[PDB]
Amino acid sequence: EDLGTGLLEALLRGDLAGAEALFRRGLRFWGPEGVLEHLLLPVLREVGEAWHRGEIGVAEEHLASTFLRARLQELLDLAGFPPGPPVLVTTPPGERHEIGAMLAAYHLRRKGVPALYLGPDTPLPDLRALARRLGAGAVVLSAVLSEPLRALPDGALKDLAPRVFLGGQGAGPEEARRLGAEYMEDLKGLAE
Ligand code: B12
Repeated sequence: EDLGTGLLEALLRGDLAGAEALFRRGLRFWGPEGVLEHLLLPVLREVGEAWHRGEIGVAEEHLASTFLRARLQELLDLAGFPPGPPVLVTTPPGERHEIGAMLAAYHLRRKGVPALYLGPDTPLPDLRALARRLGAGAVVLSAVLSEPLRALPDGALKDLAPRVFLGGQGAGPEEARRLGAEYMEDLKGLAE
């Protein structure tokens, strides 16, 4: 069954219980890895398109995204967590597109990297506090809009953790240099 349209429609009409039944069916079909890329991400992108066509209000959108993000954490929670200093993954303050981040987190988790997906738009002061408190080995940011990066002062990301990586269609070597992070175009950041 195309659970995509089903999960989609169940989320657009607020049927959360029903959405969980469809997500669970998708999980049994492709397992975690697949349900993410095949069901979760696509439906999330859909939910986002809908709001970008006025065909959806804010409360409905955030309700859909809250569910999708929760299913993501359950998928991540499924497997153990590898040893090593945690890697915090989020998006820059002001950035609400998180699919890039979700993929980075998942890809890293699939390669044995202890990635902790924090969800999007985390305030620098908090991210820094959390990176320090946990002994995070690295911080990974996904930028889809350039403004959020262009809004930060020089070297704003330098102090976050031992290593800071930036990627996404709104990041580039230039903004990374300016901010104190390492730029990376493809997800093969697995090696670091
Ligand atoms: C979904 C979406 C939303 C959703 C997202 C929800 C969510 N939680 O994710 C929502 C509804 C919330 C949203 C909001 C906005 N967005 Co929007 N929307 C989109 C849409 C449809 C897709 C973006 C997306 O999810 N992209 C996914 C990227 C994330 O994934 P990817 O492609 O696969 O990326 C790859 C690489 O980038 C890389 N990568 C990514 N990250 C990283 C990190 C590292 C370290 C590495 C190595 C690699 C890497 O790997 C990925 C490959 O797998 C586009 C339309 C479009 N044009 O595509 C916009 C778009 C991004 N949204 C857009 C805008 C402007 C907005 C809003 C500000 C709308 C508005 N105009 O008011 C709002 C934000 C609300 C606000 N006031 O703050 C514009 C952006 C303008 C610009 N280019 O500068 C777009 C382009 C729309 C358009 N066509 O005009 N949006």
